[PDB]
Amino acid sequence: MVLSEGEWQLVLHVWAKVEADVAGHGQDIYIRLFKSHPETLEKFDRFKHLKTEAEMKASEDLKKQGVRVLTALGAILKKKGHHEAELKPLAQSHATKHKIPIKYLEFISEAIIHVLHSRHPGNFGADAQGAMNKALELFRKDIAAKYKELGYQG
Ligand code: HEM
Ligand SMILES: [O-]
Repeated sequence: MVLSEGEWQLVLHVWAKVEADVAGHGQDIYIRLFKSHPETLEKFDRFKHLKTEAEMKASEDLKKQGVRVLTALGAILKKKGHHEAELKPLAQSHATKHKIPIKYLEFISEAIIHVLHSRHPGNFGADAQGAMNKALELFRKDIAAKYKELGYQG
């Protein structure tokens, strides 16, 4: 699905708030993901031992990974759909090495939306959330197509 420029601006206006503290947002998103869908934590060899939210919050390595995820996603969002180059390395590692199903990308998308909804009411009202969902649906659609090209059912 193709986003309008207005939709992209709603996406980028809340992403600007994430960027005040990408590390803190990444921690909240990972905690939400692992709490809501615990099976996703099992895909992380370095983090699957974490037992509680306190341990997740105290993990410097998890914090760094959160920053990587959100910075990679931010670069994709800033391309406003013209993210072919950015999806190549990401799809390859996630399909072949990490083996992350599309359903798990749906789960992290849900966690992103949940955290933006709680933190950023000023920039994440209904229309803004709809635009972000559209952007994440586009991301997942295009990643799923790349997964298939790479040989992974997803
Ligand atoms: C918005 C969706 C996501 C983005 C933008 C993203 C981005 C990244 C990036 C940039 C890296 C480091 C480089 C690489 O290996 O590709 C990474 C690593 C990884 N990703 Fe993702 N990721 C996403 C979703 C997920 C999900 C949902 C899972 C599992 C449920 C996952 C599992 C992993 C694992 C296991 C690693 C290796 C982590 C480590 O260094 O210990 N990713 N991801
Ligand atoms: O990730």
